[PDB]
Order: sequence, then structure tokens, then C-alpha cells
Amino acid sequence: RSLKKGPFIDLHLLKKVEKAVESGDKKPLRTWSRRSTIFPNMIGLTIAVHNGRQHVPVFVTDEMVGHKLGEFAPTRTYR
Amino acid sequence: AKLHDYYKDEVVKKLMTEFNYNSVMQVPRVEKITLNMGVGEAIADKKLLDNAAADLAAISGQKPLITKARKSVAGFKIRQGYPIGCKVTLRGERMWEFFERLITIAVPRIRDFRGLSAKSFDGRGNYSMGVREQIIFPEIDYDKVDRVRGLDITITTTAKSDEEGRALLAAFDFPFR
Amino acid sequence: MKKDIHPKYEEITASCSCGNVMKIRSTVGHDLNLDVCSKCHPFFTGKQRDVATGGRVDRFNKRFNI
Amino acid sequence: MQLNITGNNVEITEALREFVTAKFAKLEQYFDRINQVYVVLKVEKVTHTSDATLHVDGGELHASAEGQDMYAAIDGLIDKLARQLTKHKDKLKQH
Amino acid sequence: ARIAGINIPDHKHAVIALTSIYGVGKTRSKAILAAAGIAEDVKISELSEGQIDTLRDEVAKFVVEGDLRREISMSIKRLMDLGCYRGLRHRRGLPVRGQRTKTNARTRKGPRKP
RNA sequence: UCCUCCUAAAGAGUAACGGAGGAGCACGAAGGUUGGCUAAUCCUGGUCGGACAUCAGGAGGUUAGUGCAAUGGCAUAAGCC
RNA sequence: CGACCAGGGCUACACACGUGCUACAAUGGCGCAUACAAAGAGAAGCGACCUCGCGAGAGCAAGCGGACCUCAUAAAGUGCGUCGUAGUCCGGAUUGGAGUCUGCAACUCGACUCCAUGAAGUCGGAAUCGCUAGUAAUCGUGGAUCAGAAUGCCACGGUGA
Repeated sequence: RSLKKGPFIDLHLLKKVEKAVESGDKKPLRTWSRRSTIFPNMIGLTIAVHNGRQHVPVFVTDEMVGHKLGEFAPTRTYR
Repeated sequence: AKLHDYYKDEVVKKLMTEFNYNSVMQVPRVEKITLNMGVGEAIADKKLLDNAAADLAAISGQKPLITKARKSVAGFKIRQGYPIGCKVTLRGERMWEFFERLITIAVPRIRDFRGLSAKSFDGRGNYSMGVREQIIFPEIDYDKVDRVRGLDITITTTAKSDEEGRALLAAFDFPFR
Repeated sequence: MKKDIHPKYEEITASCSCGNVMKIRSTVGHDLNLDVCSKCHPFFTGKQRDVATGGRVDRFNKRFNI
Repeated sequence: MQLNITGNNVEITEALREFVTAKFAKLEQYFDRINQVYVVLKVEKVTHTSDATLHVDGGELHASAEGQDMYAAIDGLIDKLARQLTKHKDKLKQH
Repeated sequence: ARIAGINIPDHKHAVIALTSIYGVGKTRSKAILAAAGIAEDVKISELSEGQIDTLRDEVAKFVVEGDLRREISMSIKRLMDLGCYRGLRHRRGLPVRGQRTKTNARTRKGPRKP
């Protein structure tokens, strides 16, 4: 619930998706940009969001679109 | 008697033309409807059963029979022959007027009413449901009552299997999914 | 039927909001004035709104427009 | 009486907390109704010192004991606290 | 005294009396009476049935009891099915919005068992 | 001291510091008659309600039940109103 | 063990303690109308008026390095109306949806607005604190730090034992 106009992505995630979608479904994309949204042309990819010491992969599903990449990668581990 | 007559000259045509019956008495007619209200809190309060015996006397149109405990189980602190429930069996015309009252004004006043369950059959064609509120009936005036309890309704038909009960109640436009 | 044990049971007229004046036999007071009945109760059409509800891409496409 | 251990440069191990707690409970039972107790453990390169503050109905009372191994300091502090408690107890009996 | 499924208070004024419906408060409850031509300080006994039926379809516009409860259950169960951070807090009973958890957190927690 | 079963050897009876269990009452209805009815235990469906309380249906056919031990009996019921 | 960058953490949570804010209501809640302050801040800043928006706010845009312009409507109070002692028209926590603003960027982790949701709480055991007069107790306002982010701190007045 922020950012009135346009979603947010970096150029190193937007150009990295638009590079690696037309180049076939490939290797999981290491990404450090947790703060970026999930566009509908990212559905079907295994992207590995960095949580601080890992790059945890999450398969992008259709419901995950309005959220951000860091939302599906927890940082602190409890028990 | 209204949807008794509707049974007399629509549902017989629907069921004979769907189920190609040889005899007319192969049709499933409904035999009775039994309204149970099993209390359980009678061992905590003996005169609380009288409040339950007044509800079915107003939901149904006749004085209900209190039902004793058959077995003496210690798991619910009862003994042989302690009154723990109340049934009322209505037949004849009282079940057709009660059926019209039910599916006409009393089922829709169940709040948050989705389509009614259709899995509820005994495998012989006898429907059984349970309603959680007394407030769904206009006789329960909601202002003089004390606790919200429920009851359960058993529609006992002469169906040979569950599918004939489905087609019978579906011929009465009983609500389902 | 037995006498002098059963409640009163009178044919009354129950009318609803959408206009279904119908006289059935019950044990209520003067007469009944309903709102909903077998008619004008959404168990026949107004039931399929909970299915055509979800999705997130369709929500997302009010923000791109390019 | 709840007791509240803290340590400046002294890593409070679980065996250390068990012993201190037992000693404090024993003292509390013996002398007076006690509401709360704060324990502070300090190490200053040589001196294993301990502070304690007891909140009792009359009020605060405090003691401090330096030792050699922490345990000794704790024992000294507890004996000092007991002595202080005897004084406070019949100080408010005084019939 | 029967709209949206329940609506049974009486001797109360109307805009306060409608707020026993799960889905309406004091703003939408004023929107119902201002949109249905009823003054706000009348009582439910003082309404005639020819007004109350015009309030039933009026409150049938905004989402009420059952649809709102299964809708909110669809929202929370949806988030818990995704397994995001928020739904991950919903699966465990801790504050979702990012409140303090070191000290208070106690409405979402409950009572204190130890 | 009394009751029931076995020992007890297919009539009865039959011993042991042989093997197992009970009684020293209860009921004016739990007796008499007349009228009526039929269980246990599982499965299915059913609001709280579960593994089991109450309702309906099916299987089943006395595997129950008898005021109290065990044996014999009981449907024509000796079983339940 | 120095230096640079990205992401995280400093915000974790079975629990324990301290300091505060809001309550538990009728000396009150809500709605309308209306009276009275002092102190202060402002140039990549304070931002009138006018339009749009329920609203946070947006667009245009004067003025002011200021006893002038702006922040900036003081609130408690007062008059009227209602609520009639209930978990209530108290309380406003939590959670869902929709937004706004700031900043590359509000997921971890900002503030605010709107709709909905409506928890504990019916004055607090043992123990404990402040306060002698414009004080206590309440009511609002401003500043610093600051892109944004006070229920804290530092100030100022109102009512006033």
C-alpha cells in the first residue's frame, strides 16, 4: 500500500527478465533486489531471492503478482 | 395439503416419466417427518427439558414426546430411562403443512443460507438435516426465548434408494447445490 | 388426534416483502408479515458471486496501462 | 520474590544461575518476606564483585562483596544481606 | 427488525441500530438511511414495514454478514496458502503489520500461559 | 447354616483343609388380571454430539433381559409399558 | 581488527523488569453552533486563496529571510439535541480491503486517511511514587533532531483544587 503510480523494479531485474524469458525457461535467477514487485511476465520462473545469507528459490505463481520479491523470502529464522 | 395436491398431480408425472415406472405405486411418496431435539443438558437442569418441549410444540404443531435414555452410559452421566431428548413425529396432513412451512418460509430464514447439502441420505432415500437456530421459525419470536439451541429434521420416504429421494425433493424444488 | 393437550393451530396468512400472499397453517399470533420466502431469496440466482471474485493479475492490470 | 540476575563481563552460565537462585531463595525463606531482588555480577580484571538490591516492605537494602572466584563473592554478599535483613526485621518489630 | 439476516434491536435509534450487522458501522449506516430517505434518529419500532423492506434491498448493496465472513476467510486463507511473510505470521499468531514483539504483542498472542 | 455349577463315573445320591462363586434380603408394586409391544451389537445419514446420550433407516435375530450369585428355563414370553 | 558495495540485522520473542500513552465512561460519548492564549519556526523552506477529492491530499499559485506572509481551525469551555448504565452510541487493540505522501526504494520495517472488523478492560492484591499554589490534576499549542517517521524530550499558555 504505497507508490501511487507504477510498480517498482530495477533495470537489472526488468532487463534480466526480458532477457531470460525469450531465451527460454532456464536456471534460477539470482536476485538481490528484494524490494521490487512481481510482474505477470515473471510467472513460471524460479528466482532465488537473496535473504541475507542464501538465495532461496521460489516458483513464481499467478497469485504472487501484486506483492514484492522480498515478501516470499524470510530473513530471520525462529526455532 | 397444497403441495400434497402438487404431489398428487405433478410429481407423479415427473417421476413416472423420468423413472418409466410400471405401476403408479412404484413412485416414492414420503411417509413421515420426525423432528428430534436431543437436549443432553437435562442432567444439568431437569426443567430445561420443558423449554425444549415447548419449542417443538411450537415448531411442529403438536405436543412432543420426551425420549428417555436407552443405555445407561457413564460417559455422559445418564442412566436407564432418564429423559434426555424429545421427538415429535408428524404424518398425514401435518407433515404436508409443515413441509410447506419449512421449504417455503423456514428454510430461507436460515441466515447465511448457501445451497443445502445433498450428501445427507441414508442410502435408502430418507433425508436428514439439522438446523442450528430456533429463530428460523416465525413461531419462535426471539424475544421471549432464553438460549439458542437447535433441532434436526428427518424426512422419511418410501424411496428404494437415495436417487429417488433426490428426484422427489428436487420435484418439490427442495433446495440443494 | 388427542384433544386438550395440543397447542392452537390456525390457518393464517403469511405475506412477504416481494408480494407472495400465502395462507398456511401454524401456531402464530394474529397474522404473519414476512420479508423473505421461497420467492425473493437468493438461493436460485444470487449464489454464484463467491466464485467470480478472485485473481491478482486482473487487479494488477489497473496500474500498468502501457 | 523474583529474583533478576545480570552480569557486567561475567557470562552468567546456567549452573551459575542455579546456585545463586538457590542461595537467594534459602535466605529469603529464613529472614523476611522479600518482594524482589536484583543481582549484579562485575569482573574488573582481578576483583570478582557482586551487588544485590533487595526490595522489602520497609524499603531498599543493598550489599556488595568482592571475592576471588565469583562464587566466594556471592556467598559473602548473601551473608551480608542476611545480616542486614536481621537488622531490618526486628528494626520493624521493636515491640 | 429483520434485515440482512438478523437486525434485531429495538428502542434504539436507527443509525446506531443498524450497526449490529457485520459489515456496517456509523458511516455506511448513515449512508443507508441517507440513501433510503429515513431520518437518523427514528426507532425500529417507529419504522413501518414499507420502509423496512426499502432498507433490506438498500443494505443488500454493501457486503454483509456471510459473504463478508467467507470473504475475509478467503483473504486470510489465501495469504496462508501463498506462505508470504504476512500469511506466515497468520499461520503462527503474531502481529502481521510489524508491531513490537519483544514486549507487548498480546492481543494477537492471547493470554500469557507461563 | 443355606443357594448355584463342576468333581459326580448319561436315573437319584456321593467325599476331601478338592476347583469356582453367592445369602442372612427386597417389592403394596417388582404381586393378580386384562390389553399391547420386542431386544444386544455394528453400519449409514443427522445441530452442538464425540468412539459411544437423542432421531431415522438397514443388517442381525435374543450374541439381549430377568431386583440381587450361577444353573436350568423363557417368544404363547417368565423380558418391557 | 584497515577500505568499497549489495542484501540483511539493529524491529527477532516461551518470558521477566522499568518508564509512559489510551481507557474502563454519564464531572461522559456523539452531532451542530460558538468564545478566549502565550511561546516558537520558515529559503533546495513555510506555504495563503481558488478548484478536485469522503479524507489523508493533488493542481495552479500569491506572500514571507518575516510585530506584516505562512504553519494556524487552540482545546478543555459554552448553548442546544440525543444516548439512560449496558461491554452499552464506552473503550480503539487486532485484522482485511482501498488509498495518500516522502524518498532511488515503505517486503522484512515509515507515517497518515477511508470503509469494515470491535480484543482486554466495569478503577486494579502484596508493594510503590509525585506534589504545598498558579502547584497538583487535566486541556491543547510549538520547537529541536528530520526527506518521511513522537505516546519520548525540551518549551508555552488555558482551566485550576
